[PDB]
Amino acid sequence: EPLEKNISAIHDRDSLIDIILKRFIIDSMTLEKGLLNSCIGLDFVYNSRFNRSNPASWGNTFFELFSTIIDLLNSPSTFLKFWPYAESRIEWFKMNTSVEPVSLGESNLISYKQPLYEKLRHWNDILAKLENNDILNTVKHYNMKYKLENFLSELLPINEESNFNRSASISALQESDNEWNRSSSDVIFAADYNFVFYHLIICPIEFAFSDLEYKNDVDRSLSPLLDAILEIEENFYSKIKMNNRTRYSLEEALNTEYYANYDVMTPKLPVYMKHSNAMKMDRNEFWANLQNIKESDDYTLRPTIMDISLSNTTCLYKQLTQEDDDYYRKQFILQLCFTTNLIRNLISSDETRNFYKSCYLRENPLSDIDFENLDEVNKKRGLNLCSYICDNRVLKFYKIKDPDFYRVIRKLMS
Amino acid sequence: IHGCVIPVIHVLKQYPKVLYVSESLSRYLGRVFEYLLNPLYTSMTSSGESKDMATALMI
Amino acid sequence: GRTYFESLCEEEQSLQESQTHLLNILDILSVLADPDDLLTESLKKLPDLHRELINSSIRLRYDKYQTREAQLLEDTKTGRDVAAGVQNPKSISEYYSTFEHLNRDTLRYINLLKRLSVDLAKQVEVSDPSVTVYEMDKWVPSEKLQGIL
Amino acid sequence: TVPNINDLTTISLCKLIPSLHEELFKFSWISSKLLNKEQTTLLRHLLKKSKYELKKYNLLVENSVGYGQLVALLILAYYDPDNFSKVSAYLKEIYHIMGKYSLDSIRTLDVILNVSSQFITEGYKFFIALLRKSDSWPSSHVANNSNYSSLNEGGNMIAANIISFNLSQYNEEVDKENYERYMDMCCILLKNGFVNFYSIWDNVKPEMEFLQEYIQNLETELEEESTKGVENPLAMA
Amino acid sequence: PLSQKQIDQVRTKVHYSEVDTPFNKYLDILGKVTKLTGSIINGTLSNDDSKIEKLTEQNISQLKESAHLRFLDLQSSIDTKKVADENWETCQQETLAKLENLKDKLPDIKSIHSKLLLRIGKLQGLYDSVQVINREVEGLSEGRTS
Repeated sequence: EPLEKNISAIHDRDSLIDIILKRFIIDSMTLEKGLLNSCIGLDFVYNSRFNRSNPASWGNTFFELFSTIIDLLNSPSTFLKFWPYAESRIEWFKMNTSVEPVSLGESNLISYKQPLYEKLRHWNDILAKLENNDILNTVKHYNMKYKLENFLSELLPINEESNFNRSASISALQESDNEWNRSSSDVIFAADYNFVFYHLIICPIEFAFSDLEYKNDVDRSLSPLLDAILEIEENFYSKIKMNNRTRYSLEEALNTEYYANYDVMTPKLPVYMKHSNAMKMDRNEFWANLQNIKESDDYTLRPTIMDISLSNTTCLYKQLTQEDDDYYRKQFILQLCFTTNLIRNLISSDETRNFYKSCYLRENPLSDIDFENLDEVNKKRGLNLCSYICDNRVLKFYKIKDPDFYRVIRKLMS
Repeated sequence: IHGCVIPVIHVLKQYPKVLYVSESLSRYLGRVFEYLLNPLYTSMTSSGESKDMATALMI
Repeated sequence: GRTYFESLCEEEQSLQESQTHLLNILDILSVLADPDDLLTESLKKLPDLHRELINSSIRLRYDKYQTREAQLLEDTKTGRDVAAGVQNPKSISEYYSTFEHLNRDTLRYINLLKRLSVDLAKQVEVSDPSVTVYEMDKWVPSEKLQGIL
Repeated sequence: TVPNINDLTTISLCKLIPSLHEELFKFSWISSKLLNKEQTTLLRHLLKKSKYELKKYNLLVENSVGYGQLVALLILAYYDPDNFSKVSAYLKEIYHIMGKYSLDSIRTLDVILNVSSQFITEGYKFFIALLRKSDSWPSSHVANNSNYSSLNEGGNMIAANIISFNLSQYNEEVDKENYERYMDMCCILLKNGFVNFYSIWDNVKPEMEFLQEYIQNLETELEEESTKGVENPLAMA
Repeated sequence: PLSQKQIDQVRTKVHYSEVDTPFNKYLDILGKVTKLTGSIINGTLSNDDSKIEKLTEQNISQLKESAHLRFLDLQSSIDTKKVADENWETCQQETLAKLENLKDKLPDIKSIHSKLLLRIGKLQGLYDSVQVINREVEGLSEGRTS
């Protein structure tokens, strides 16, 4: 429209469009209408690339606008309402400066290049701030952080220097009920589980380089725990096998030449349910009711479906020793197996030890862990406790009963 | 085996010698071809009228 | 400069004074470099304006550091600290515990369907003489018994 | 820094005063004072780690609790009689979890693939429905795999990377017994358009050159043993 | 070997690296004029032999355009970030309010919890019945005894 200050506005052309578009986005954003205008402008700046004086300069422009609008969104509700756009036009982000599309699967963005030099820093700021809440986090917040981490991880290639962490063992893994509802056999069980969890699974490195008092301490704490848990799992599979064996013996003695196959034991839905229709409709009505309870804006402050809540002792006891809900024990066994795998490789390989020593040193040249002092009295106790829990008991147990969890843990460890 | 014939056709169109590596490729290709041809084969040389004799002895 | 928002407002006010001074300096510069007397008065007005621009700028950088410090001080406050004053913990604990019971009961119910289910004997008798081989999985219970179940 | 006139005299004067020495590190140009080569190396590393790293945990032992939950949940999905009508609830659960403890996308796709291939026989229906509704499914460039002109266009190249990787590990003893199920899961995925074929073919272990060499060896050995022939020893020696 | 003091000194510089491009640009515009105007008061002048900008009034207009642009960009940059601070604060207060009043939501959760227990009750019951019918069929099969 203006086209009147042709000589005057000749000085800086591209910058003028940039600033006026920025002001447009800002004044419209401050909805279902502002989002529409913003998206249309954000597409316009892509489509008007060829006409620009410096065609490459569109990159640092486009991203720029994007950041601004990411800032102006009111609440994570609006952010989740807006994200499907940015997930639609990813392939436009991947070309930093080239005006021709890239082959699907190749990205030309780098952590320290002109486009991302500030944007990655800023989005990491936002991710850190969202992580820092940790108490007042609605499920909307976790969904938003996930969308963001997945977007950024898909932008940069797998190989870039900032797309795989360099050996940072995550602290803050607690599953407690966020300092809410936080408080015989129950109390000692809770104390023992807390102690072993903290000292062994929170930091496998420390519990790998100890003074031979620490190792024996966690061992004398751990042993009875595993004893009780495995006794319970034995009761569980005993109930299953008793049911199946009685049914098979009856169905065999009730027919002419059946001769049932005692080997297979995979679960199957009972006959009087696999062919009914009233019961299926009722169960579907109930699942729909519960699901509608869950995904409602009134109840967005719940815990995940598998948290263990080390804090409330009695709830922990009710969770682990039940004989009908065995998933919690599977989580515990999986945790032990992972950590023991790492400790064994650390102790025995004497090659990853160098890498972890280097990583610990570079971030902090002052440390206290030996990293060299493995005389043999220690090494022995550690590599013995590992091969004891990880192999002598767990695999030997789930090699006869449930030969599918077996393959699962073996595949995951390898 | 899983009934996706076009990738392997396009590969063996280029490197036929691959068939020397193992025998099982020929057997599996024959399996898919035989399933392809069976219903045409039954329509002629009529064995459908004679299909009603594959039953087991009662105990 | 107590809050991140208030410090940003002070910075904006410091930006405006610098802008007016800069624009006036530029116009005097144009008059001086324009293709005497008017040029002589301008050549003095320019030092008069100089005793102003540096002082105003000074302030802008000072406030930039001020704002950076406040932002970092605010970002140190974690979520736990803010929720120290919630008036009623009780209801919060009751509500959270309830969710834990509901999760554990759901796993038992789902486990207790296909995985721990117990079923019928499967005695088999077939009326049609044609059936010479029986699948043994298509066996179902009689319609009268099915209604009761 | 603000005044018009300056020189290295400011550098020296700042080097002299030790009281505000840390304030200078905070805000001004203090690349000079922190001159110990060890210090500047530590600085480069700490910056590149604390500012531009993604802060996510992509090895199983790094965020144990996290992966624990996920994989346990996955087992649940295959032991659920009504699992087929609750796909969306499972996807929302997995996103909630991956959000809470900052799991990676690559490693979590791998964890899904492994414990899925463990049940693939009689789970494939629910498995494919699950992947079909998750956002790790290439929706605007879906591969075809049934048209000669498109055997190499489209797909989800990250899944292609992870799969072409896991298909080349047959050295340990534990994977030699699961290679079958894993190959079957990939063969299922490789016809519903999840990944294009050539993106898998070009990247599995035996390179085309070593294959051609083995082929020439087999050809020569076969032709010789055919034309010349070999005497089968009955009572020889 | 680096002492505890030196390590803390590098850590503080890392904890503060800021890269605000809008800002650095406006300060650079202020400088490109302060060095020229300050030079003219000195009377050094000269035709841009040094990097002090050029007196030729043909790029004075180019400076005028840049002054209007960089300033306007910085003004928008800060206006945006303060809006973000106002929004995130409001959202955090909102979640705290939902935390204060949750007693209105205990009843529906209690209801689903109880409803699910009744469903488990009936399924456990039906399983007892299948065990009773199987036992009676067993008795019947093994010989005659009624």
